[PDB]
Amino acid sequence: MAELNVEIVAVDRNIWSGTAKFLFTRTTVGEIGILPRHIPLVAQLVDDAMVRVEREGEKDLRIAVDGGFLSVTEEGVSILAESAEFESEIDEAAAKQDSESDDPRIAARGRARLRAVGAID
Repeated sequence: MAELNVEIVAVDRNIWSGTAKFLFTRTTVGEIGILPRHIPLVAQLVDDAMVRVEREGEKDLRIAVDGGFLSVTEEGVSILAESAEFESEIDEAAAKQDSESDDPRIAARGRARLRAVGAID
């Protein structure tokens, strides 16, 4: 039971920065879950959006990053994404445009976005 400060930086500006319980992202190593009180580490994303929760089995910050740098630190995790997006940009509208797969990043992120939106199953 502990809160870990997290921050997500975009290409033109910042997305969100505060405190969260844990998050589930994907890097070169694959799916990774950052839990409270954990050693720091760096890893590059795979353009598969970003899923972070500010609480255990409750909060669910819907984020969609594309090819960024993940830096987990106790001082306040940092995620420099090239094209991040808030949960507000997770509506079926965006899920459709991206679903079309009109790009390499949009395609991979498209499937990742749909899943987070509750597409699968």
